[PDB]
Amino acid sequence: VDKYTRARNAGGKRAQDCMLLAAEGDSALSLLRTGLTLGKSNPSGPSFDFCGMISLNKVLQGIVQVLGLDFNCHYKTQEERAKLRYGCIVACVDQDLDGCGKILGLLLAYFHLFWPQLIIHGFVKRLLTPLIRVYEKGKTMPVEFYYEQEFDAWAKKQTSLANHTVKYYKGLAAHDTHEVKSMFKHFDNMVYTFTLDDSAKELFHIYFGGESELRKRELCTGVVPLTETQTQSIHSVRRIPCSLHLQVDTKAYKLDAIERQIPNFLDGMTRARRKILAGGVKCFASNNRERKVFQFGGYVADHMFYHHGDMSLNTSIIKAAQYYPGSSHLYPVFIGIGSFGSRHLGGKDAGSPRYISVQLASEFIKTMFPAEDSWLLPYVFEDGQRAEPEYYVPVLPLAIMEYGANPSEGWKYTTWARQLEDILALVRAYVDKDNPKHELLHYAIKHKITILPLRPSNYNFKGHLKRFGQYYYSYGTYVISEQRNIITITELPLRVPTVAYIESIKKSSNRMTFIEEIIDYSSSETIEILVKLKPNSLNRIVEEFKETEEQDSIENFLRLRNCLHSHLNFVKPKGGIIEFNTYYEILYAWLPYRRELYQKRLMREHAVLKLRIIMETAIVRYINESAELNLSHYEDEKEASRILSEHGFPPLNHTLIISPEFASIEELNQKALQGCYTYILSLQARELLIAAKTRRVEKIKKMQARLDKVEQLLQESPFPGASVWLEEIDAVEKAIIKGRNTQWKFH
Amino acid sequence: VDKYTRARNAGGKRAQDCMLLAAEGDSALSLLRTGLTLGKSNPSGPSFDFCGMISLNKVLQGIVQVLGLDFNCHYKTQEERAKLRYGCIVACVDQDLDGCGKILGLLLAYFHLFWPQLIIHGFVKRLLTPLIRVYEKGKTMPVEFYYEQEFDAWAKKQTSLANHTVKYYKGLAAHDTHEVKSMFKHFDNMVYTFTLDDSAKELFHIYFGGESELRKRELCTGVVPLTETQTQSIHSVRRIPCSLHLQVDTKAYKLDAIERQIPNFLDGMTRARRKILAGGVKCFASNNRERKVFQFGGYVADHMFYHHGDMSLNTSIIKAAQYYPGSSHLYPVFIGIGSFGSRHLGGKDAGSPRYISVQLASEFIKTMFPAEDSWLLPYVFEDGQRAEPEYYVPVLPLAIMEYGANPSEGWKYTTWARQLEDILALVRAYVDKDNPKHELLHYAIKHKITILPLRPSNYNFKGHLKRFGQYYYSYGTYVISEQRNIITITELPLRVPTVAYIESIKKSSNRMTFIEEIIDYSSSETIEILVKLKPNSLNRIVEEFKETEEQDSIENFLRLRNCLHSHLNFVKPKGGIIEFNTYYEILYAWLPYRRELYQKRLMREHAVLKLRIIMETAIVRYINESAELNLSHYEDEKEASRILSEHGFPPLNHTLIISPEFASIEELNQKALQGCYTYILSLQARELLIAAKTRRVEKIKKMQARLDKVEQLLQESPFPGASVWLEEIDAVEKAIIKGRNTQWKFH
Repeated sequence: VDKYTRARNAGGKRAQDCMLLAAEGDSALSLLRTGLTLGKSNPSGPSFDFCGMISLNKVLQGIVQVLGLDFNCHYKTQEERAKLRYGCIVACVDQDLDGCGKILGLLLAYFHLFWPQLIIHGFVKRLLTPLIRVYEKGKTMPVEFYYEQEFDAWAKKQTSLANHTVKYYKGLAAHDTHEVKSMFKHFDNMVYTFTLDDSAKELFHIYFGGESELRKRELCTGVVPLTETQTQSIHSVRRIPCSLHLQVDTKAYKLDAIERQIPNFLDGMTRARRKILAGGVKCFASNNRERKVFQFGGYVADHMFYHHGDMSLNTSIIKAAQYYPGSSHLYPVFIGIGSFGSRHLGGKDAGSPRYISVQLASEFIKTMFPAEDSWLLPYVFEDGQRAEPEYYVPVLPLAIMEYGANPSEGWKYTTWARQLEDILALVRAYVDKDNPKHELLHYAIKHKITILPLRPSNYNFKGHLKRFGQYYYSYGTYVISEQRNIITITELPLRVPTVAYIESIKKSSNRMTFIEEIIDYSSSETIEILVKLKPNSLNRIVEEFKETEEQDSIENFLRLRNCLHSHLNFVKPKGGIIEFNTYYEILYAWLPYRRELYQKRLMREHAVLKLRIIMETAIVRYINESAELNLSHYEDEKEASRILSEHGFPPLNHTLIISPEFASIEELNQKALQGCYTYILSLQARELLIAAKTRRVEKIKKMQARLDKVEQLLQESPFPGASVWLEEIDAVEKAIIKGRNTQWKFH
Repeated sequence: VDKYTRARNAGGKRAQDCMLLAAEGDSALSLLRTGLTLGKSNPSGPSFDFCGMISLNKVLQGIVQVLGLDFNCHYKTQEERAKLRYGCIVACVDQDLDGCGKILGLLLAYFHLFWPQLIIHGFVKRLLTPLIRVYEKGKTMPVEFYYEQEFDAWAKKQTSLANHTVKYYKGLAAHDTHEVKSMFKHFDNMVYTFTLDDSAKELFHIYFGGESELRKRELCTGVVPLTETQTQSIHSVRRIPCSLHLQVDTKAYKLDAIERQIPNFLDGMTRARRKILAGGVKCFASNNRERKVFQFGGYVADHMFYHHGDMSLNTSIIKAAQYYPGSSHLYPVFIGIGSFGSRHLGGKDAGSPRYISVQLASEFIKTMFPAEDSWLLPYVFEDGQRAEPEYYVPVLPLAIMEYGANPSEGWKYTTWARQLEDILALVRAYVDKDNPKHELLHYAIKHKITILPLRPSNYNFKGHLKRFGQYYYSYGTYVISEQRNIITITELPLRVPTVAYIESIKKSSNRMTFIEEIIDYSSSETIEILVKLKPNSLNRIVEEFKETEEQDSIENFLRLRNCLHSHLNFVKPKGGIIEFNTYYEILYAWLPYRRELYQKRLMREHAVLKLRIIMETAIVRYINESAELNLSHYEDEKEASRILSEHGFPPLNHTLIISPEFASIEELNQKALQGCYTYILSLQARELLIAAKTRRVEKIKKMQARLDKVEQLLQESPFPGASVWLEEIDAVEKAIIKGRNTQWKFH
């Protein structure tokens, strides 16, 4: 067997004392080799005298061959087990979702399917490695945690983490050489044994069986973290229940795989698209200069922790910067500068990422996603670093205002964008206090009924939308020239590529008996396809493809019909998969999430406003009293701070009060008043002038007026921030109108 | 033909008036479609009434089929040409090296090989597009340049470029929609015609023929830019000579392809490795925190314009961060944190980029590549943005101090690292004024002779190096255990992977007749391979593989011999390929480049030192006179600057004097004294204290002493900066020793 290293006693008298270390890949094999050949010191550590290696179907067949297993045996007796060359198999896979959730889960499912008795009595093991290590400055022995719950619980009891650094080891390749030495020093303590319980059989049949309905039922709930009692139990007994592993790690892997293709219902974007939007907001905030697609993709991968390859990242950026009839985004995030694709090839004809550049639609992004509300969203922490937020809460329900189509592993996601006017009317009726049927909409939301209609978006569509039964249909347009005996196709159904449509028409021989030649003469936006028919066939086409009520004979001939199928599957904010029936439900579910955000916005802005008022008042007082103070007479920082303290100047946190980027209201109240005199001692010479003093006084008056206005808005009815919500809705509508007027190029 | 659109009159009465637009790809096809269907305005513009499209072997066969060409025809008469369906073929390729240098060159070579008369009388055309566009703030009509020489010449005559923005269009996908409209408005003016001259046949046979020696001769010189007279001629006559295109664009493409695999002799790194090193220096300058491989690759692609895929970038970063016996880098740039690879698989067993992290070797990089010398190197400008420098000039000849092996398109590059001690001795003898045979080394350099020897690096090699004839050989080590009848391999030849060696031994049946089993029991660094022989074969092995003077019988048996072949092919600083014979020549060629850099360093530091002395003197004067000035009494910035001017304070450029990042000596002398009073008006309140004043006075005294020392160093013999060079050599040696002592992990 290739990439297999045997031991001295494998298959010998003490073969039962041997071990087989199943490595995930080449890096795992290198780590195992480094650990095993380490036996020049600490002789108690493992070596090749009893431990072999193997790399992880042909792979499972090889593992069976090295293990000397028999497919016709059940291994219910010790004598039957004695024929095995190795006493146990240990899987050395990484702690990430792809390694321990997929490969280890597949190995466990295979062993349970073929030899359950080996798992029951104990034959399959895994090598737990320290997931998180905390290093103390000056201390040589780190604090090692095997689960994130342990690290979190330990951190809650720590006074301060300033002198502590946290390193996450989710992969076997992330362990340094000295850490590998330390791990293989205690190797005998870090290997656990799998145990099969009663619920484990059912859990295995749910995750790895052919029963898709049970899998969909199981994936409807988020990941359940291991309880502290369970963590203590597994650490004490040195045994992993198979059911617990399947319920935690495999479920997390499956939910992460599904989450990549199915977006949240609050913002209508997946994790990758959320990362891209956050990176675009961060990059183009200072200056909205054009940046190339590969450069911006590198920036996103650097800042928002986008570990996937550059191909998918560049494709997603291009798709987010695309704007053409039938595109996925009716309101794309980025302004495309160059050739980003055409409707004929479905956007796949975009230019190379090295040539096309991307620019952020500042007027649309700054209004739809307010910058002041970005500090209140829950953020995703990747290895201790703050990545993109868990979900965006835009001013309007972006999940239903844009086209979407993404298949999944069993699930289907397909949405057709609703009309902007109807959504705006519904949201305004919900928000506006004095507006017809405003209380009626509240009653409708309370009793889950619909009053105002939602219609599919007819923009960028030179056709007519018709409803029949409970489904929507989009029709194309055609003209007939009897003189030349041709049919000119002027518009295709919604989201139908021109090249794909032509190929589908050509691939049908029956239609080809009547069609002589098809030429694509369409523009970039306008469709013009000339179909030449054979002599004396138009009457035959009408006779064969009989005209029906649903579609005309020509429409049946040319496949000028589309079905607006809608599968409203989305991801809940706290994990899991949620299924909606109508877009009304998505709107009514998204409304409270945004309604609750304005109150937090207003309270945080009130507290921060008080803090800025205090600081600017103190600064203006120092500006007025600088001549009396004569700060240059004092020697160092300590004496200056002391004399500033004698004059009653309050000590404030300069860094946090000015920039409370992610501080809560309680944090602001408890910490912002425990700083130093930097706010005075760091004032520049140009700020001592009368012009700067007058500007600061005017700013203080404006902040006081804004504080009073914030109090009034907090006292507003029905909910705080209703008028602010209406103003933001109007701004978003104006930005969308300006974008649509200028081909989504704000010039 | 797939992806082909015909015209109305193609093959008709006016078929000679038709055109065939050969597009490079899907983006070129989209641009051509947008331009052709644009004919709703400006009817003089081209349309589908006379212009068709086609996408660019099967491709050439398709082009021939649409053109209706005959392989048995020469097309020497107009009547023969009249049978053609299209009057001419126009290649729509991008202006970059890969598009117009490779695809267009290949098409021209094909047409010249098969139908030269079509090129001679005129049948192959190309579509020139504006490469560079300059936009004036407030002006609607940009200034379009088709070559970089035109833009450079226009820029030399401009007073200031602050109000001008420069956009480079090297790809067809980089043209915006309005720019595409403007281009197709003048389409009839922007299409040129290819002409075949006498030297064009020879140039075609050199570039596309089978004569590799002529290609190597041609690639020995850098790219020759088009002369201004030639540019005016081609713009006036609307004709591109084939010889000029081959000599410029194809030569540039070939030189860029070769340059990617062959490094410069001044620093021993290719363009990608130079970009990676510059990005690492820029990223880890502020803080040397660990960063993941994919994150750092994204940062490099964002900052240093690394347009290649993330796979190659991550592989190169991993290779630059690798450290193991037989690795490419004896002194790797980055400190590898994790599993970056082992000698058994040649470094291909590295972990995933998502898990392993990279850290910059600050102590080695800051000493080998001085930060003060990074401002004087010539930099590469990518689309107007300053990318990595053209070449690095380290303290020591890094090109010959590290292993290297990179094949090329006809060329071979393979270097074996020389001993550090011998190189240090030679460089010190060159630099040190009072050192034995110092003048002797100068005479040797003058007359191109060798005095002190260079030997291959024996570090990290548990074997003996022997020289026979003019070649070097590396021998492995083995032991024989007659009791067990086995041979234990303890060390492999230089740069020989363990797995590859084992597979090569196994693949030889003759050696396998004597070998029963081979097991790999080697450590991460130490090799231990046990080879079991069949009974009574050791004497047979000795008898068959006869012992010779060069290698022992066992060494011939196990292939424990390597040949230290050296191909010293490098890239000149100003383009081209240079071939050396011995490492002595590389050292003697690299020495003057570094010798000349110290003088520029010293002069620039002298001028900058004078400027800092002036600014700090003025600042200290203002600190002393602040109480008298009473700056708070004046209203705005203008009045404060005026009163500061009355007191005789000099106006200096605060931004440039403090940070002259890329200003030459003449620029420093001419511009640094034409600023404002920001250096005084931006002083913080904490800087007015007596402690800050004392610190500034001490800094002024230190700067005066350093200015005197810089004058003394400029007056040094034999060349300025000799003592500084010796100090930097000692620092580099100490850093290398510290790295080698700590496994290249500076802890």
